[PDB]
Amino acid sequence: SLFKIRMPETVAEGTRLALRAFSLVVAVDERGGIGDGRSIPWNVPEDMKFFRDVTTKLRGKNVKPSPAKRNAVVMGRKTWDSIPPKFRPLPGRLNVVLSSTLTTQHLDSIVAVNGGLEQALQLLASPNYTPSIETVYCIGGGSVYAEALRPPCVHLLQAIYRTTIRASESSCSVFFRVPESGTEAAAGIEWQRETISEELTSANGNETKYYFEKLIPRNREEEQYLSLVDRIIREGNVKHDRTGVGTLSIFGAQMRFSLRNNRLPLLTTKRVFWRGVCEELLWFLRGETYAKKLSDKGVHIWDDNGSRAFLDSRGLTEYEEMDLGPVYGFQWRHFGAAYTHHDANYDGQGVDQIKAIVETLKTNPDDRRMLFTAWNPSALPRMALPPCHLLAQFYVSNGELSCMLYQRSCDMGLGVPFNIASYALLTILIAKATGLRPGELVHTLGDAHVYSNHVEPCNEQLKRVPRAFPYLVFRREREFLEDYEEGDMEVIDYAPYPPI
Amino acid sequence: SLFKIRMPETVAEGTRLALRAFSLVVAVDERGGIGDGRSIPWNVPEDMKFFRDVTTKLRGKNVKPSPAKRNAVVMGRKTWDSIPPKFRPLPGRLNVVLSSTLTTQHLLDGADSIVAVNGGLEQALQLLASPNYTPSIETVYCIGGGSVYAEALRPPCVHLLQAIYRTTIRASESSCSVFFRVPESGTEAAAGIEWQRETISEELTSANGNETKYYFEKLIPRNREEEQYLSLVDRIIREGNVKHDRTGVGTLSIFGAQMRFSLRNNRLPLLTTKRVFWRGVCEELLWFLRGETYAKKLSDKGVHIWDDNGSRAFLDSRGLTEYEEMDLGPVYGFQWRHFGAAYTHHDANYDGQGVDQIKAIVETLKTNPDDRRMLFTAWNPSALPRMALPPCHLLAQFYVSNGELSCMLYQRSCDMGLGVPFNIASYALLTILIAKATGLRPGELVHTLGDAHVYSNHVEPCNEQLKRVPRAFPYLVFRREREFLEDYEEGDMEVIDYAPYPPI
Ligand SMILES: NC(=O)c1ccc[n+]([C@@H]2O[C@H](COP(=O)([O-])OP(=O)(O)OC[C@H]3O[C@@H](n4cnc5c(N)ncnc54)[C@H](OP(=O)(O)O)[C@@H]3O)[C@@H](O)[C@H]2O)c1
Ligand SMILES: NC(=O)c1ccc[n+]([C@@H]2O[C@H](COP(=O)([O-])OP(=O)(O)OC[C@H]3O[C@@H](n4cnc5c(N)ncnc54)[C@H](OP(=O)(O)O)[C@@H]3O)[C@@H](O)[C@H]2O)c1
Ligand SMILES: CCOC(=O)CCCOc1cc(NCc2ccc3nc(N)nc(N)c3c2)ccc1OC
Ligand SMILES: CCOC(=O)CCCOc1cc(NCc2ccc3nc(N)nc(N)c3c2)ccc1OC
Repeated sequence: SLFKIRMPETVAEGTRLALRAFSLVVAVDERGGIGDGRSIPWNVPEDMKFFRDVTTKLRGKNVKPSPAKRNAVVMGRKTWDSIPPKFRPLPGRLNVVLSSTLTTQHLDSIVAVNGGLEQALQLLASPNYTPSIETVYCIGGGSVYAEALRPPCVHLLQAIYRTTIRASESSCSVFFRVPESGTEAAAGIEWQRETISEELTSANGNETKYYFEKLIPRNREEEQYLSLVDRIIREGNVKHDRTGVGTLSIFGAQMRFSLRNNRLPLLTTKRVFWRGVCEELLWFLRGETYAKKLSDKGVHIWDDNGSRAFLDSRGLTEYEEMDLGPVYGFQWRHFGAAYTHHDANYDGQGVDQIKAIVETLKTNPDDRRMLFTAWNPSALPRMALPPCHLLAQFYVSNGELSCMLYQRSCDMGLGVPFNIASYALLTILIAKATGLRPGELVHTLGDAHVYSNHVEPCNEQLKRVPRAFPYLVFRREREFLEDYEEGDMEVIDYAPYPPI
Repeated sequence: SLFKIRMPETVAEGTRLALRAFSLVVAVDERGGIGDGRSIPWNVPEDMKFFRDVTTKLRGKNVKPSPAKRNAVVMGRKTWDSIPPKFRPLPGRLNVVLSSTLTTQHLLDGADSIVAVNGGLEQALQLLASPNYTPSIETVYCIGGGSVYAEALRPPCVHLLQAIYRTTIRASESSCSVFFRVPESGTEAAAGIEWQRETISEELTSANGNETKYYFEKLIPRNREEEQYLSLVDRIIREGNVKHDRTGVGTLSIFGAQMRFSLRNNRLPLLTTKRVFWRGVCEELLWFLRGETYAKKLSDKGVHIWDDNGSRAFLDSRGLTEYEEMDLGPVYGFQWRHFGAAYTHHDANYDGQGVDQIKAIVETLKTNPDDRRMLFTAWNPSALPRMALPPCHLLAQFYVSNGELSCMLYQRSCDMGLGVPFNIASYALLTILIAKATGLRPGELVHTLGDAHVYSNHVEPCNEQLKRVPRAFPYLVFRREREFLEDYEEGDMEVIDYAPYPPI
């Protein structure tokens, strides 16, 4: 259509292919030895059990692994050779073998990959594997672990499950060490001990001592969110909202989130309603104002503010139910245009801020005026609500598009994580529209608050260790920005905590 | 005046200076001793000279102390007694003497250069805060005895202590029974203040017949707020991206930053490491507040900051060929007071046209301080092409807690060298004025920066500025008030105790 924004013919320079996140499972001795090059020297049945259990089990309670939903184990060919023929393939799991020589048919529970772990992580990110494969485990061996600890794979590592066997084995010629936080080899990742078992003794007849630990990469960006929540609780002033409900509040804060390689800052310590986020954002981008378009895909976030009662209380007696007035996206695409009803034609009316930004980004990336706003004092009384996230500015450095969001009023529990996700998506889409790579989201908060009745619940959430952020993958592209659908994209490896 | 904003009855109450700021001068031995209870038990003429000079001299070049402009020295009665009658009062300075028994008239029996205060340093600073002594007194110096120094180091006085000039005499006097010690960082005695050395002299020898070694130090309370600014400039120079603006001038740039400045108790965040043009700041903000668009109104007052953006050539270069010279279009203030109104020329009548954002905010601040919609903006996409320049400081949000007004500024494009310090001062003033208009006290300024940048040529200058240790901020007082916000003049307010570094 004539007033839509045409997408580029080609992807931005540098854009990666999709990659699954994975966990690493390993057994080491005290000097970091894992094997002689053909086998594992020690015999510790308890580690065998642990390795089987962790790689087999799914996040769901007592769920049985099936072709429909299972885990995948990724292994080097030599590790496949070390498994005695009668125990292979490893039951309940998709066995992924890395080999330049061997093929799948030299043997659907097995698949060969001509390439390293990166290629395996690419394969499992295919639409053929993403619905059925819940977690990917790097189970070895040495050359796979080495690759796993190396960019690009190392940034996709969710967790390391390391068993330490208290044995001295001079036959070990292959090694594995988790680089300590702050060290050069750590490559900017801060490894943390999440759990450690008590020191246990094997019933192998040698009384071999062993223990387990789970290591995770520190999610600094979510810690930044939790520190703010914690600060508000500890130091915020008591305030009351429009319905007289108590909040704890601070004024003026700022957070940052990397969107690089389509990383998606969906918070892990509380599940964020991504589908609603995505549907709403696309609805903004299209310049929509009819909330029924959202209620019909089961996104009910605007129901309360679109009701006959609420619109009437806002003086908006002429609007149909769910007609919100010239809100958000309308101002984005038609700033200043007169509003009558949602179903009217607004093509070429008001200022199309999104259109202008997309054109300036392509020709003059150093420009300092690439901002869009929904804060239109003239049109505020005509809106169901004044805009919360009201302003955004774009910035370009190193072929990466960054965005700053300004938000006047910020509910830390629900609004904030939702809006971080919205603008992450927006920045990713605008990057795609302009031939740029996604860069950084900066979030500026005005009145940042927690509900006084959510204090105890938030305190419980603050004890949770943040997990890694998921990634966003586009399964198909569109000719126009406005034609993107929620179904066009997939959030991969989002593993948030269950409800409080 | 129907369209103006009426000031409440409490207009002066929340910005009246409670205590005047002061510096401290002291001579100590190496055990922190200052005297034996009656006198100073050493004889160092070079300290006497320094003491005289630092307490007498005014900030300018060759400005002679006069009743209209001089320093004050504040002393305890015992210190006044220790001065030989021939030498008192200390010439060229207002002599403030603390005493429960001695009156102003009874002191003259031992122009108007002596005052007795019935009370301590707090009482003296209270008196010196009044219009009779502020701003005619340039710097207050505490010089008095141990009891006066002790009161200087504890709240409420200590938070107003701008500088400590300490002379150390290298002797150890058993005789000393009164002491003075500067508290170190993080200690309880320091009351959250972090004393820092600005200067230390080389060790010198006194011509007193005893070869007494001595030295001078000037200590200043760490200004963390100005250090936010300096760290940011340093970060930009170190790791900012190279960019070029519309003219093609080179820039070093980072994206997305935030700073905080306290406006409590008359504090004014005018940067000290480089002098800010306060008079310009003040004239322009008032000009903004009035919804003004004719830059000649600033020109006529010697404020030339808009001259180059209002010339015939520049307006033509933005396609604004129908504007009279200095007519900037619907810029800044016009949007604050008349958002969305159609613009023709500067001299037309805009009363009641568009949205008066400032007035709406003032009304909401008085009735519902909890409101989260208290914002104004100059970012009007439909009017941007009509403006000489689109606004860089483009949006502000107000917030209220504990009767204190805070403001958040959003700035899309920030020139760190000139624009940023100017805009901090601007929005500090705005928050102060809005607080006065709404019966609130000034709280905090929060400054959000988009494209924060330093010019590639300005790099070396900035680097020299970066090694300066920021001094304490000055204060803003009102000489008088007005019936209407729009009626405030630059001569109505006075920046006091502003001691910025020299240029270079
Ligand atoms: N303790 C533990 O936790 C643990 C776990 C697993 C294994 N292990 C031990 O690890 C030792 C063997 O490991 P190690 O690295 O020699 O062998 P490995 O990692 O098991 O396997 C290496 C083989 O995998 C394939 N491969 C790896 N990277 C590839 C790439 N980039 N492209 C194509 N193919 C690739 C190649 O097969 P082709 O030669 O066919 O091309 C390569 O020869 C054994 O002692 C085993 O028991 C220990
Ligand atoms: N080395 C230096 O830098 C330096 C400088 C100055 C003085 N000194 C030495 O300091 C020693 C004496 O100082 P010190 O404290 O005893 O004496 P001081 O501070 O000079 O004076 C104390 C007197 O000031 C008045 N005062 C103080 N606080 C008051 C309050 N809250 N309310 C009412 N009146 C108040 C009282 O006078 P009334 O009793 O009349 O009411 C009090 O007796 C001497 O040895 C002097 O030489 C050293
Ligand atoms: C006690 C050691 O003695 C043995 O090696 C068992 C005899 C061979 O039988 C098998 C070998 C393998 N090898 C791969 C392997 C083994 C243990 C691991 N543990 C951790 N923690 N992590 C691993 N990644 C891991 C990987 C896998 C399955 C087998 O049969 C079920
Ligand atoms: C080297 C000492 O020799 C004497 O004692 C001179 C004889 C007394 O004559 C005077 C005494 C005072 N006393 C107050 C005084 C003195 C020095 C100070 N220095 C610093 N750095 N700081 C002070 N606050 C200070 C305060 C003042 C003025 C006098 O006559 C001009």
